[PDB]
Amino acid sequence: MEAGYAEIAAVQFNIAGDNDHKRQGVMEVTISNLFEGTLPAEGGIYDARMGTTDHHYKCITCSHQRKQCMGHPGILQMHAPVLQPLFIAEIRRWLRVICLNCGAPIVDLKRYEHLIRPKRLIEAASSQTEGKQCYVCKAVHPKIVKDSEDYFTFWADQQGKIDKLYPQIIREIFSRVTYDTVVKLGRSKNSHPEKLVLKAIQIPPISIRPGDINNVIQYLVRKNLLIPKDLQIVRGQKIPLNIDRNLQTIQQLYYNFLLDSVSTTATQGGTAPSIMRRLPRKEGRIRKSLLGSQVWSISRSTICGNSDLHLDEVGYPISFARTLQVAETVQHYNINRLMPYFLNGKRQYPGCSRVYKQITQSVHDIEGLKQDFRLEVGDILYRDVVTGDVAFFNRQPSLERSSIGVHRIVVLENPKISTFQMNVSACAWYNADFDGDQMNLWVPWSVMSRVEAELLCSVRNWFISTKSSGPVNGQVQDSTVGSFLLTRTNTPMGKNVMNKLHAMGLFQTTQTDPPCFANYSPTDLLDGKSVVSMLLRQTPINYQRAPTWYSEVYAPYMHYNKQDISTQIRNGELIEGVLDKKAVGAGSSGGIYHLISRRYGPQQALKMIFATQQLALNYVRNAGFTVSTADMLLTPEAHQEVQEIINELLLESEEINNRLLHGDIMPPIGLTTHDFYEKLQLNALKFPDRILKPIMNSINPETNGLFQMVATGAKGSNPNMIHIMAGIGQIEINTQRIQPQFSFGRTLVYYPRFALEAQAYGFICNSYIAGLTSPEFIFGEMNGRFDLINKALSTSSTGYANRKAIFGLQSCIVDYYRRVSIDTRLVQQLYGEDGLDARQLETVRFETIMLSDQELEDKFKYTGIQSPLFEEEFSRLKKDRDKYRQIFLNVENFNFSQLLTDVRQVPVNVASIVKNILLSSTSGVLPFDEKSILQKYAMVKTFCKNLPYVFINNIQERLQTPIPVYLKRAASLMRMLIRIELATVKTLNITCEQMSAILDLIRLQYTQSLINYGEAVGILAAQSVSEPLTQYMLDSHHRSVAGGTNKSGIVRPQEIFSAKPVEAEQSSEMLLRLKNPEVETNKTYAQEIANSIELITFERLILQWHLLYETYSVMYPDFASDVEWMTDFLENHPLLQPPEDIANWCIRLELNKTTMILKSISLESIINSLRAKHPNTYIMHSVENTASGIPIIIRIYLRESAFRATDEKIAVNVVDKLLNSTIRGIPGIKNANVVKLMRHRVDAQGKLVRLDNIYAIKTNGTNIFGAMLDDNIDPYTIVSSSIGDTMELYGIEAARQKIISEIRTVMGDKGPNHRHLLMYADLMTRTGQVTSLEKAGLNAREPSNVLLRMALSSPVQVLTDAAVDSAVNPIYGIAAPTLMGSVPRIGTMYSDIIMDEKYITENY
Amino acid sequence: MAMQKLFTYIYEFIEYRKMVLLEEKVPYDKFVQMVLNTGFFRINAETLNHGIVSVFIFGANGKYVHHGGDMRTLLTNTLNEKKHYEELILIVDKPVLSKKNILDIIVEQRAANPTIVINIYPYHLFCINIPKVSAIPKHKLITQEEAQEFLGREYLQPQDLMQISASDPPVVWLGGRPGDFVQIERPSETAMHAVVIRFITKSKI
Amino acid sequence: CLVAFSIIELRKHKHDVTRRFTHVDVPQAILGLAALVSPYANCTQPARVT
Amino acid sequence: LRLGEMEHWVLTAQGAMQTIIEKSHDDSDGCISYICRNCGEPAIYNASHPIYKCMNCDVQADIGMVDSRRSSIVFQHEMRAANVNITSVLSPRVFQPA
Amino acid sequence: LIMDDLVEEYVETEEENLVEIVESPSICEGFVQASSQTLVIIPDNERITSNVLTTFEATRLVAVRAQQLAINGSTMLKKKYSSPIDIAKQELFNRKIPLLVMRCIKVTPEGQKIVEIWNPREMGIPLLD
Amino acid sequence: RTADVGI
Amino acid sequence: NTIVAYMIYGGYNQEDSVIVSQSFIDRGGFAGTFYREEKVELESDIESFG
Amino acid sequence: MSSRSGNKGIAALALPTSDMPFTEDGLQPDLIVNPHSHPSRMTNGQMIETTVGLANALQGVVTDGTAFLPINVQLLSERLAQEGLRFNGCQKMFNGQTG
Ligand SMILES: [Mg+2]
Ligand SMILES: [Zn+2]
Ligand SMILES: [Zn+2]
Ligand SMILES: [Zn+2]
Repeated sequence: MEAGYAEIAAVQFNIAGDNDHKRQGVMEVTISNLFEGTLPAEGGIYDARMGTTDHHYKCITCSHQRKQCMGHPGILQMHAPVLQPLFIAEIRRWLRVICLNCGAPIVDLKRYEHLIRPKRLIEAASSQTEGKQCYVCKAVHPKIVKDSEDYFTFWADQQGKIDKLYPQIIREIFSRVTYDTVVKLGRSKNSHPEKLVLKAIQIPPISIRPGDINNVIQYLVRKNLLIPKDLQIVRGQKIPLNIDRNLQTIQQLYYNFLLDSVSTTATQGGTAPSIMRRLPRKEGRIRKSLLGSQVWSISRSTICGNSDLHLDEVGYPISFARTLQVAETVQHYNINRLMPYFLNGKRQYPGCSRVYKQITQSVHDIEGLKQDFRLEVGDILYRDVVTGDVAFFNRQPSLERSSIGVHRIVVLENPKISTFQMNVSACAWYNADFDGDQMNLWVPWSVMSRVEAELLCSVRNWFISTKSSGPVNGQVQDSTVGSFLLTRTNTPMGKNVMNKLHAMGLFQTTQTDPPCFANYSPTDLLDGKSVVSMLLRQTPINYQRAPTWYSEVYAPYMHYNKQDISTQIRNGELIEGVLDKKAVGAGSSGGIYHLISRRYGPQQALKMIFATQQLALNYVRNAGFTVSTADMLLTPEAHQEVQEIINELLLESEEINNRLLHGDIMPPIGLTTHDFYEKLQLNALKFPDRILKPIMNSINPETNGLFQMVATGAKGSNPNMIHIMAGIGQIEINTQRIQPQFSFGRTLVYYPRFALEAQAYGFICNSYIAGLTSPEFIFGEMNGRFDLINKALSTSSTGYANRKAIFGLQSCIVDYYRRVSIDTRLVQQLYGEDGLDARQLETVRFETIMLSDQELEDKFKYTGIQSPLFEEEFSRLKKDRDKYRQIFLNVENFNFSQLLTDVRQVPVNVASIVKNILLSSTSGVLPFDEKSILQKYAMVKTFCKNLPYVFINNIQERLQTPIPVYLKRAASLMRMLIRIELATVKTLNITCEQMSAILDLIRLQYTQSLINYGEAVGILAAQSVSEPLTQYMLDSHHRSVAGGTNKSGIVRPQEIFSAKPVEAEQSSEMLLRLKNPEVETNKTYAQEIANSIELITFERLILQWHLLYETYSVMYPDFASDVEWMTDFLENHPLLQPPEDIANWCIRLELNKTTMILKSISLESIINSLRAKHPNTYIMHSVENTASGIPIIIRIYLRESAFRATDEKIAVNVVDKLLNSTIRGIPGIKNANVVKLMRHRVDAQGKLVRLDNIYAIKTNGTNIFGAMLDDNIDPYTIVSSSIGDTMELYGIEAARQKIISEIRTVMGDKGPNHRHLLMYADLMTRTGQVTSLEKAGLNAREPSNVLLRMALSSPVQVLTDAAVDSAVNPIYGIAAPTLMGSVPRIGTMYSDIIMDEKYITENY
Repeated sequence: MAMQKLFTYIYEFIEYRKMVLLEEKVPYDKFVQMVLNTGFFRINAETLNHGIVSVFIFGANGKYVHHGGDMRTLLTNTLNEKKHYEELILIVDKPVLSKKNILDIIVEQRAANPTIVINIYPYHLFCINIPKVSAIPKHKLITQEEAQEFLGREYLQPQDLMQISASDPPVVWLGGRPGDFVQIERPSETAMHAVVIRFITKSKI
Repeated sequence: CLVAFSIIELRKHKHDVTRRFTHVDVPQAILGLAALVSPYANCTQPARVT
Repeated sequence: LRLGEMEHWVLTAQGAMQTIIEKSHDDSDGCISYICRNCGEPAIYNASHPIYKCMNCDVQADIGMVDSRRSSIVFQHEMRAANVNITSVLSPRVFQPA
Repeated sequence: LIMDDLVEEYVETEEENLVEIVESPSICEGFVQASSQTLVIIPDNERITSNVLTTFEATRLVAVRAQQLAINGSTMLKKKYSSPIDIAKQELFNRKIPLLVMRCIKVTPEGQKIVEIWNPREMGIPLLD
Repeated sequence: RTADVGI
Repeated sequence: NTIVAYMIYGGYNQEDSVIVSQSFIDRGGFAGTFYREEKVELESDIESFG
Repeated sequence: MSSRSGNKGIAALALPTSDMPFTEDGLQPDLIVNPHSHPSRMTNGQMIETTVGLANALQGVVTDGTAFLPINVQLLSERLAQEGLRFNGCQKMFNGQTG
């Protein structure tokens, strides 16, 4: 007895033979009766020994009730054998490789004794082996035919002799196979073919067939009762007519019981949901019951705003608080507190509903406990939810790490409130809005869950984004506008001041301790900056940034106050500037709340957000804010100005049209006239910058609510205002105008065919306030429908990609070395290459990067002591700068537009620590002290040397044990930052004890920033990269959809994640640098090279071609006039006479003169690119003098050297080969433009200068080899968007860097942290090959993780292959433990807890 | 321009492998004449371990890459001489790596001489200085003792490490063999460079 | 058919021999009953009309 | 009310557990599974009615108590119904050197 | 005759591409039990894991201690708190928690569970209060 | 009503 | 035809929220009757209403 | 709740009569709609409808506002002035809670 605690460590999959069924069966099904009255009939399929599903009886086998009984399998002894439905393909493979007479293998086992085990049998069965002679019994192997009428019948074809392979005969055949043959064919000894035939099937436990799937079982039992029990079928017995039909229907019944309505690739044959149909798809067993679950003790409601709630609070209706209960166990310390809940009971709130008495080991109703007076120790009380309880708040779809957060409950006692109320600043965590969104709320009742909710999942932990490493929450909408209105210097009423009474009223709802106004007279005037400083003095921070209010596009108009365009906060005091989206807005990196979180913790940041939001809202409570129709109304003069601007745009469009009409539009090389015309029209119809002048002439910026919302960043943008007031402009769909889809050349019924006006192609000349006409409204509806379609399918595409990425990355978990490993196989030597949490990073500028050799000496070379130590320190600084420059200039070289930056994300802002210590210092300008300065230098040097020990522990630091090289590299950036910010020049007014404190603070901050052991960093990366994907979809109508540049939708991300080959890429690009640094400046040379490497083939320049059976030294009549220019060619080319091997076959091609002119293709170029290309040929051209009307004709005469298959067919193949020859360019490059490149180079003074005058070729299509062959391109700086090309030519490391770069390009400016891209790239390249995020990548990376691959997709094939291969599935990661009903061993469960026996004995 | 780049870069491939050149160096024109006439060019190099490395530069239209019997005869004859022959390198065109028959003779010859290393490589592997490519980080082979101490500190097996193919261009230029360890200094945008150790596995072909 | 989207458009091109409409449309005919509920729908973003 | 795939992904990204445990087992179909640890097959254990048995190896039954869910038990029963034998290896017992 | 509740036949198409000899002894077939492990505790001076508790480890320690105080309640704390969560948090903060943290570094094939045992009463606590 | 299915 | 003030009032109408007059609700603004049906059938002759 | 311009709204707060803001002439709203719902959505039809209905109520008329009908926002705003209101529909309002 006493079943001890255990955990499943591995799962073994095997084929279950009839012996296993007999061993595991608790009962034998023998009758067809279902129920004997109110009880199951004994021996039937419902027999209670199989388990109980009804309350009306117990099990018998385990003597448990329905809830505690897991069910037990039975046995049905089949009178005739049946084939295993899941392994029909295995039966077919085994039948074709072993002799059906003696069981010996007909194939040569030595032939396949070099393949891997999972492939030996497949290749053995691939060979024909029909008619092969056995070397043991000299029998002839028949043709194993799979019947096309069903999925299980096999036919033996002996040179036309047809006999049915019955399961009994198959078992006789399979029982003669030795285990030696099984092993030599790559199969496990548990995969002997004798298990593929079942004489005793297993009827599943009733637990999986509750009281249809039992109809099939009943029918199977009934049909099995018909077959005689002594039936003995041998090869060639001629079962007459009815045993045959009965056997076929029994086998079909079993096959439909197991595999009905599921196909699988391993299905051989043709023509009540089954067992295997329950598993797959969203509603299947795995995804619906194992990966997710329905739960109890949970609530859902609509969410609405409540500005009186803190960011970490949620408004809970009281009716829900008396439904969900918290389980508090009564002990000595809580009996007094819990007694009021017990006394209130179910009649008053806060009360309780149930009590679990320990003495009775059962739950007691509160209305039956009226005689208990008090509660006993060990009792469990289920009390109502009260204010201050923690709750899990969740909004679906749950895509971010903050999609589930823990809030403190605020119980709303108003009975008429049924919504989940929350602060509007908390919506950023969930991507929620108050327009109908519903959120799930469940209160943790168990002690462990409550501890975790208040310690691990509180929303204060999600204030900093795991994705972007920046703040998530901030002021939104009314709060941003209110902050601007409160902090602005002047109102339309004069100076922005309030009296003491209204200044006090601003702090009424801040929920903080109010500031002191006793030093203010009732008539004293306080500006908004003063009250903002009063609030922000509690968390003093330093801020200096231009506000969103100041925009350069607005500067020519308006009159910006000089005190409003430079926001400065010094030690919590707002000196100047306004507060808006840049400073207080949500998601504003570097904003005031981000700084507050960095210096005082995210809880302080949330409290400050609430306080400042209350301040702004209380200010607007008096200032007022509104938008009216007149806010969007231009003055008549401004309307005339807008009309004039649009008239100028349409006049430029009409000038382009006039150029087209006169045939003056000449497209460049690479574009057709239609494409060039469309590009010119798109450029001509863009609104100028001066469209804002009429708008701002009609707008009073100090009074305009719409302009104030747009300019302060609260809501809207400049295009919104322009569309509302001036005009929408050109409607662009996928970068192009409206296509003529109504008819041939017609965009709408309202416009004529081949209309040239811009209005016919989507140019909207009217503003929204002016109103749109019917065609303008139709074009706008097309654009809006595009937006709606993209929004709708963004959810689905993001779901697909997110699920694939999660299942590809979920097993990646940080271990105790802070490496990332799948089980035990490494993915990263250190997480994010720095071992840091994404929530603990700060962007910091490195001051030495851009300095020249002289400013570096003038700013960092300390000359106050004549010591070599400071020379060494400056040398160390210079070497750090040089290493940084080299690394991040190399990074520039293998990227398209990744510029070297002065700022880095670091765990510790050293300069801020030094500034804080100096500000708190009770000293200043210390006297010169050589000993102190040298001591501080020594301390800093030792701290830098011992910095990588924060990655190990204090013990190894004390022992000074060797540091691994990768850990030394992990601290390189922090060593650089410390040596810069703690340089001797910068630490002259810092004492030695102050230096010790600074170093201790740096060490503490570095330790606090490390990634936790057991973090599911793969899932974090999957979320952080899948979240920007829906925004990437939302701009799908702003991306090109044409061939060669197809970037619409998820085409590029699916290309990246699926590791699609080069030929499968639709937006391949390459970047080529000229192999001459001094001539990259010439745009003409760059254009020359770009047009030179553009791929031109013979087919591009052919109007038509005709192959002829005529030799030369007769002639198709339609071209008898060709002999004139033919003889002219003979006369003009004396050394090009026809050779004496001229054959009958010859092509005659007409050259397209228009294409030749447009592509600058000369006839001599063709003649030399075909003559010195083709060995067995004789080519002739007409006199190129041809004007319009007479054509250039190229007759290519073949030779029998080519003919050295049907002659005509090989001649046509030769024609195809000749046509595809490369006349000009490099293969695979459809287009090649010239782009201006921004690059950094170190000049002779050691300075890093940003150069804008670099020209490079941005090709369409990739060929790294071809681009590296030409000598006009720098071969060492070829950048191609193709991951496969980079992998094939450069290697797996360059492929990893390319994956990083391409994912970064897809994410865009608002992308995740670099460590998530590193996670994606390192998972995909861990095996030395670029594996995908699809099923194939999982198969390559985790073949043994059968459960994970079943959970991803295709459970039936994965299960079948696992059973056949006898796969052992170790339980690791998340999917495998979850499918086994266990919990993943990560997070809180990554490290186990044991009892400190010594301490417990010595401290009872 | 494949043959020119091959000619200029194969010798720096040999030098980067720290191999002393044998015989002499021929001009470009004589090189392509030999490639067209004999069907291939052979370059002999000597390693520091007194072994011999032979590089065979076959032609795209050469007969040795179109008929399997010719390649079999060449490999059997070259392997029948009296030299240590540490490694045989056969540089062929990219579609030659797809013609299964030639790969079959390569495998048969590799099985025939287990102590002899035979590898077939495409043209693009030696058409550029691979270690000088900007996109390729610095790869370096670490001795088995350093790898063993690194694995012992990390409580790791060689099979737990990230894998790299022996046909990886940096690994080929380094001369790494399967079962060896390569230390890679990769540039990092989070830590400003990083160090990773990868396990060299079986080369593709 | 070449349709003038409104009688205003037809009146504008009354003497335009280069724009010879076969029919004139009433502008509200391009919207359904539910879309016509929205007032000044042409002054609103069309997605909001949806 | 369902806590789906994405909710579990979010909870495990926070590294929570003990809430995945609470919701997915205590507030869901979470049950107790018994495995013989000698053959890996589901064993029969009952404390009230004295039952400590294994339909596989009989005198070798060493039943371990494994936390599970009824959904996973049903899933394994379904796999075994398709003639796929599921064997749970179970974590080995670890002993401190005395 | 018209049936509406169709089952939507399900298809899998991407096939997987995973990459003397006697009947069976009592060793190769069987022995699913897995050999017992011995606990190889790394010496305190050879430990390489952090001397600071992770938030996961500290949270798990507090949760375990509070759950144990739910059924027990004999506490070494000085000040009286009315909830097991607060008691466990103060026990961790006052370095009086009776639990230990075992970090399983590696399980060897030979049957050794190499672990590092860490005392939370000599460790850095990252939790808030 | 699992017994509603008869014999 | 509700009277609507487009303004900021305590931050309670942010992100698609609206502040409603309680008096407007009480007077019958948007008030109405919600109807639910409960159809139950006798399974066979062994069941009856009572 | 929603307007005829597609602006959905969840009732987040119900205020008594005394707590509602009111104009100098005693007009108070049934609903208070955030102005920030306007810019990004560009539901100018709702603003124009409010402006027209302000004059309609004082004139006792029910104007047609069907799409594509000839519309002039400037003329309607001038029409507001002829009813005694401002050029915009903006009025002096008092905070109901504080006066
Ligand atoms: Mg919404
Ligand atoms: Zn049972
Ligand atoms: Zn035989
Ligand atoms: Zn057993």
